[PDB]
Amino acid sequence: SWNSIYEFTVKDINGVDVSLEKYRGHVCLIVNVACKSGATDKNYRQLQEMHTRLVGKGLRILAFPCNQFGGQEPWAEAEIKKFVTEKYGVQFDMFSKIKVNGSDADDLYKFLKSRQHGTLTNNIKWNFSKFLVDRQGQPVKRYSPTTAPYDIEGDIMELLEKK
Repeated sequence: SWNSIYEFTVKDINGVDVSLEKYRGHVCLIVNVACKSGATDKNYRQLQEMHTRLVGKGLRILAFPCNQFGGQEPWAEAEIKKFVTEKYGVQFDMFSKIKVNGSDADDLYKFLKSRQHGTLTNNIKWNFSKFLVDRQGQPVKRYSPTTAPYDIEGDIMELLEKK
């Protein structure tokens, strides 16, 4: 019964309910994030740089805080928002904290994982895994946590050239 990301609603980091219909016709990069990890700086800085350069062409980065990996996203939303804006100047879209694995995972992630399977198992492996979603809301690629955002630029460019 699930067919595209536009059918799902999630709370943004300010506690407001957002239908992902907002993103219709744009290329989305969906990332589970954490503030207290050794990988935090590199992921956030590359994502913010790519956002600045590519938002005009249609890139929409969605960042979902998740505390399931080493307890590395413990803070409340206000504190997460303050941290990422002060440290990285994040201008892309931040969401409220969710689970990405288990039976209480957000429906969005249950959908993403169904459409783009993992290796050995479908669980998100660590902080900062990435899913790429095309201009029709279809998940088309999944990347490991250690895939740098810049390594996804070519795939993003390919989809940004599609109608």
